[PDB]
Amino acid sequence: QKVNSNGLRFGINKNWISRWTANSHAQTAKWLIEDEKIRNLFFVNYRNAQVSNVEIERTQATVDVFVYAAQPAFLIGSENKNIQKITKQIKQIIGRTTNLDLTINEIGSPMLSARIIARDLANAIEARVPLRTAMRQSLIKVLKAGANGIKVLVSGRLNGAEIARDKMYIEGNMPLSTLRADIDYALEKAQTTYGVIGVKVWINRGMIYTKGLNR
Amino acid sequence: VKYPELKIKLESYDSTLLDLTTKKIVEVVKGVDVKIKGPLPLPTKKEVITIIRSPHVDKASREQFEKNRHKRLMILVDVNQGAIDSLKRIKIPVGVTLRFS
Amino acid sequence: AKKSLKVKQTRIPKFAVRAYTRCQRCGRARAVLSHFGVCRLCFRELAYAGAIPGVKKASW
Amino acid sequence: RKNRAPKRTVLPDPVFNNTLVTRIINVIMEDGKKGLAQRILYGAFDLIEQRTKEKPLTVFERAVGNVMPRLELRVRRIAGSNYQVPTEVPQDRKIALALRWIAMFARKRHEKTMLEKIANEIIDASNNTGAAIKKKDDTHKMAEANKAFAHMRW
Amino acid sequence: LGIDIPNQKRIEIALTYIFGIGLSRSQAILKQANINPDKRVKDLTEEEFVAIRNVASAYKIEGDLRREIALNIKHLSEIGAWRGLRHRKNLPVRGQRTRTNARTRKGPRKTVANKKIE
Amino acid sequence: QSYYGLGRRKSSSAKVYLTPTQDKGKITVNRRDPSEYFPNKLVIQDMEQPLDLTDLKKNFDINVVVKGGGFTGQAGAIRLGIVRALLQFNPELKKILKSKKLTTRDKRVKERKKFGLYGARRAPQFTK
Amino acid sequence: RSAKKGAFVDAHLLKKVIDMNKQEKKRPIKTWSRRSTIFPEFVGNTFAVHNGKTFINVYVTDDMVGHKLGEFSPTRNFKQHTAN
RNA sequence: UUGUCUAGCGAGACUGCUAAUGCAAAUUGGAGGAAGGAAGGGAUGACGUCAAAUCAUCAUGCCCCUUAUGUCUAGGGCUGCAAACGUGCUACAAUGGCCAAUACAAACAGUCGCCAGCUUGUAAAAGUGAGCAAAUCUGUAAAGUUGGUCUCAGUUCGGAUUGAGGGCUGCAAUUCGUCCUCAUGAAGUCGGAAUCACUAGUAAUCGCGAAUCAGCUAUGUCGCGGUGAAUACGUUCUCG
RNA sequence: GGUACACGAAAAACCUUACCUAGACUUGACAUCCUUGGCAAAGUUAUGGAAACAUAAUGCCGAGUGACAGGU
Ligand SMILES: [Zn+2]
Repeated sequence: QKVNSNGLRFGINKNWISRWTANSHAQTAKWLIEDEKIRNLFFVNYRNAQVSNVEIERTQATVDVFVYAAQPAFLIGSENKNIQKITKQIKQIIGRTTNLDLTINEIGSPMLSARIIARDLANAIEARVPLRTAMRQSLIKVLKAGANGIKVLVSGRLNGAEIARDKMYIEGNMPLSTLRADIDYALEKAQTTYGVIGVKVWINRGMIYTKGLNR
Repeated sequence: VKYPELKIKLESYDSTLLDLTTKKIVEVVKGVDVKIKGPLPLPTKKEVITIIRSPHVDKASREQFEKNRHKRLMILVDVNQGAIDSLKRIKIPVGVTLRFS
Repeated sequence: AKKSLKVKQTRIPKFAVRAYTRCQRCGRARAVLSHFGVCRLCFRELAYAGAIPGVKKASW
Repeated sequence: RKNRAPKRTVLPDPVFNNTLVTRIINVIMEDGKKGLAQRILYGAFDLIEQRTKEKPLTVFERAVGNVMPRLELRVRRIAGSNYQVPTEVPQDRKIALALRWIAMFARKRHEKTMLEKIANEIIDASNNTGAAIKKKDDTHKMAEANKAFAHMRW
Repeated sequence: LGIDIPNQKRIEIALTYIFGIGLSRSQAILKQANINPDKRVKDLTEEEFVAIRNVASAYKIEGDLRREIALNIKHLSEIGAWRGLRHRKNLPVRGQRTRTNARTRKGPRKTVANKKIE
Repeated sequence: QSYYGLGRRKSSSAKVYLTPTQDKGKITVNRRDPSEYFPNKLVIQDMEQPLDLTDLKKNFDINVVVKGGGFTGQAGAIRLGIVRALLQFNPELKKILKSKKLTTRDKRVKERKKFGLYGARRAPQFTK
Repeated sequence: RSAKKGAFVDAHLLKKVIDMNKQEKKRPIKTWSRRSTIFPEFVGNTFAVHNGKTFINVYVTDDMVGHKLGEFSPTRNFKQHTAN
């Protein structure tokens, strides 16, 4: 019954993910539903790309979809066979009059980004791997990545009925209630053959003191 | 000249992001152009939205957001067409939108 | 009766009154906000995801 | 359970110079409207000035003094058919109860206009009639009749 | 046709008592006949009573309102009409909710024991 | 020798002025008699009740321009403006003006209507 | 009242009623429009107005005009309340 | 008869100093100050209980249907009615009703909209028509003050219900839109057992704005401002 | 029951609407894959109908095919 940690500290310590503006209540809904199709399309199509987040840059028929991933080779493909396909797919799903010129950039220390960690947990769970060993291994790798404590809790069918047997782990100072904490959050819906598995990962990346405002 | 009283008014949804842009503009125009009176704060036209939390009745526990919109105001006494030629390169970010005259 | 209702809205109605509002991401046609073309709960979860550019939390 | 709470300070009325007049003007208040209750009370004072020629302050002080109750009955139940225990009442609460009784028995009578009805109430209270002196004497009679309970009580 | 106009009150209200003349058209008659408002019914000159009666005869007869309303109801009922069917059984007509409220026409009350809850 | 002041009671800002004049003080609010501007009650004396504890209208012109508020909030705003003006007039008035607690900007302002509450403090009702 | 060209007809029943009036007035005609108002020309014939389930016959009379044609057709049956 | 004003940055408030008593946290008082001892308010809600609510926001395992439990359209219904409960509005009145004159707000919103002014209209509104992409133009504030009338009655209180005539949106107003004018004027005279909210700009009260929306007896919800109280001795009883 | 009852519903005359009656349709109003292609697709006008609709012309889109689409 607690608020999402990503939305609580949004706009006061973390910049907006889709920075743009347009005419009042006329077609901002159209852009809001169209650009989001890119955001969901990446996370659905390219599981192994390990994309962390994407930033949307729209102003008067121009779009710049910034991408952050650990393995850009899958997005690029072999001799640029996949970048043209992905950019033409984005064009077909966004329109024809807007220049796109996307970029693909590396992420520093990926193992401390909640999104890809949750994606790996979902992949491990859907791969019939026992939950405890995979979760412990991911915890160990993220802690060794050089971050603060982790809070992973997973619900769903834990290889059987009586789903209300969720498992949670905490291994360090994770002050969710502190706005000045710079806490990153993400969620993934692991889809096992028996039901739906929900994985939530909270990652602390050090305090954000003296940052003034959104970076 | 040939373009007196260039009243450029700009608004956005953030304060620091707009303050940086207006400082950059007032500094870049501070060359050949002269008599640029400082930025004029505006009431920050604001709108508040209230959304109930749960998908079910729960009507007694509702949260609410608030889409802020800041606003400043620049006015130029003389265009000094070299000044506007230099001004073509201000390259404002996406958050700040300008309404010219 | 959800996909048919979703596709019906896009189709132009034979009278202007027959047209109604509905969000683009989900087929709910109730509590939609015309200012965003999105239902109350979607808008909540999208703002939590930060998709809307102007979002904060309240102090008023 | 809680702890003791502070009490605010009332400003003197800056025409007639009396705090008890302010307590009247706040206890007769309804709808939160000073410009109406003030007219009511000052018209009543003018009526006091006109008939039975006498300074309104003297009549006010006489009526208030005659109305203040000596004892107060506070309910303390032990079993079924609860018995009462008389208790001593502070002077601030004394004037509070006196002015409450004056106002509440004023706003229930004949002589339709509020002006004349409250003026008659205060005149009768000054003259010790059965308007509010009767109720004060009745609740006083309820005291010291159960005084056996009052002596041994908490 | 002068039916019990009370005394010790103004003429403007004295004309509001006959069946069919309310506050507004009584004032219209008052301004038409040049009768002065603020005259109590007593001490009123006859000279202008005939003027009031003439201008009232120009209006609808006060006793004729009941007959006209009854005739209109009979006209609406004799033809097969849902409103006539609605109006016949003493149930509200203009569409007010009848689930729990609207008891100003249905009668004072008739209570019946509800479902025997277990 | 004009003197300034400022009061902001109940979201109503009041600009006051003082000047010694041969008259009794020439009370004036918005270029019109306060006897008609404000409702003639104790409130028109609540503005000079600071002057009660000092030289009441010895020789002090009153020129005040106000914005916002109702009428009692205006009275408090102009009262605080006047007291600020007199403490500017003589720093020795600190002792007796603060004694009555006439300055200090009582800052009692309406609350925010919380969700589920009719008037920011009251719940609709309770039933079982 | 629409207050301007208020008397309204569904514009697809006028042709039928005119044709029937000019064609010996064949007694039964089937309409499903309750929105139409009856003109002074409507008098003479009958209609099978749709109450929702069946077709109930109604005979217009110059006794009435302007009552909503559908007002002649009741839609909900009686309460006839059960005791409990 | 100008430094209010809105918005960026900063200062200020931190038991900072003093007196008392305590090892020490710390409590009380006082000086100064705008605020003094978490300065008023909000967001911020742990492990878990109620197998609490939601397959009808969405996603989803399984089961089931598929030339039908799928799809379109016309008409009806969610608005019924012998009844009961809950939440609110109106009231039961001279602390008022009606009429005239008249002064003081914040916030929010608007180029299919806000609609100024003018003409017509008993009014709802219609026609003309500038101004505004908005600190500029528009959304007459009402309670409040004064004057006149009413004189305690089922009334110049209360307006329900009902009949007629108009105006608006909409293809379309009967099922089932609301607004205005005329017509009558239900019940009610402070309400049984028993209960409800509230510790200051709060309760009460008077208006204003917004969402959804072509329009909607929303008297609802979310906000804004004006007037503006009474009390708290105390834990014996009562609830958690 | 506290934690339902001016609640989901921040707008039920048509649509909304998930129900009933009736009129109609069957790889379907909308979607992927296969083959085979490029001239249509939204709207308009009479005509029968109440309207979906079947006709006639005006002004990314077809045809066949099964897993299926679809279920408030
Ligand atoms: Zn949605």
